[PDB]
Amino acid sequence: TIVVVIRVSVVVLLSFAASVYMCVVARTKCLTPYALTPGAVVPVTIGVLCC
Amino acid sequence: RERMCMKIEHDCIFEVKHEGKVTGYACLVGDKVMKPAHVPGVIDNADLARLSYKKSSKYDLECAQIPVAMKSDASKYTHEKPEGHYNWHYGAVQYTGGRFTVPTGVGKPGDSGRPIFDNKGPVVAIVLGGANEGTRTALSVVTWNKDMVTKITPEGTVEW
Amino acid sequence: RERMCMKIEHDCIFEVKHEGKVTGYACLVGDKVMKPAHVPGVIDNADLARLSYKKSSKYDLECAQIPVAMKSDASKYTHEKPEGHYNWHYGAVQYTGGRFTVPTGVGKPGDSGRPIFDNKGPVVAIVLGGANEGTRTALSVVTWNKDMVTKITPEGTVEW
Repeated sequence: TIVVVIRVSVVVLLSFAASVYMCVVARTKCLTPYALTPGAVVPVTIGVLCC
Repeated sequence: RERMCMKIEHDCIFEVKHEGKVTGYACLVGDKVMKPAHVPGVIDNADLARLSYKKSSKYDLECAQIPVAMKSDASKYTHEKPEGHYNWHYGAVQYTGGRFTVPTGVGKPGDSGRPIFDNKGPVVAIVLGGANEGTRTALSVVTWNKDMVTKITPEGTVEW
Repeated sequence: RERMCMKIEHDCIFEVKHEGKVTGYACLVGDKVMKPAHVPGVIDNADLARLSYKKSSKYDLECAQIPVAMKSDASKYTHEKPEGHYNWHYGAVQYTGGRFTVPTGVGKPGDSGRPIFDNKGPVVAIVLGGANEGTRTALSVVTWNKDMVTKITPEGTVEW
């Protein structure tokens, strides 16, 4: 009973941990060249939590 | 050709240090301070090395934001660039076809961080390293759109 | 009026540093070294920052004793003070009625630690901050009796 319940708990949470892990680095790459210019003309692409 | 340029780098150039030995350079442009992250080291000033930095090795650049004290000491800049003569720390550079040129070997390793200008005053772009040519050299520069930054890197170069 | 004064501060002025940024000043008078403890920071010398300090926030002053090496580099001083002209780093100051004066706004924040003199040579006293006046400013100075130290602080001032 234990031997099932602990393995199902750990296969679920790392995938939760996986899912958040790569979504942010997309938000990083989708954002980051806009950070670099001397000019703050970010377009209306706010679905991605713009600064 | 040098009578307009010379005052500018005295206002706008710091360089990097590592083990009491300069290797690179650093600029201060617009609103954000600039460093080409290729070279290791620390900037040669007391306070602004205490700053936040945002790094992407995809471009090998590095910026931060200038604190409000010496914010009014940076140059002007634009993106409009027709072909023609332009200028830099060791002379005059020609540009066309998306291709920058200057004659042979007047640049060395240990020289990244040199901004380049126009005639009428704003700063334009910033250099990285060199490439062999025969006669008139190839460059390695990162530059700007109306909206975006961009690298161009022609074949057969060496990263200074 | 400046032909006697100028040599003195070159002998007798160190200043304070905090994060590679000067803000205050420091003097060396008689037998005891002086610092107005209002400003944070470290003195800009190697060794004598390793010293004992005695602090009372009642006066906002700070002293220590000079080690014997550069002990013979401090000014002279007295307590005899008739009214008349006196002098400082930005001109000539007038004093009477227990009230020091100089005209408008020739002092800034970030300027505590400026000693003030006589004609015939000894140092007199030491400044803290300013106060609005209309035309000729009010000061904020700590000074000496025959035997005791004393603060005077007129109304409506700002601590520089």
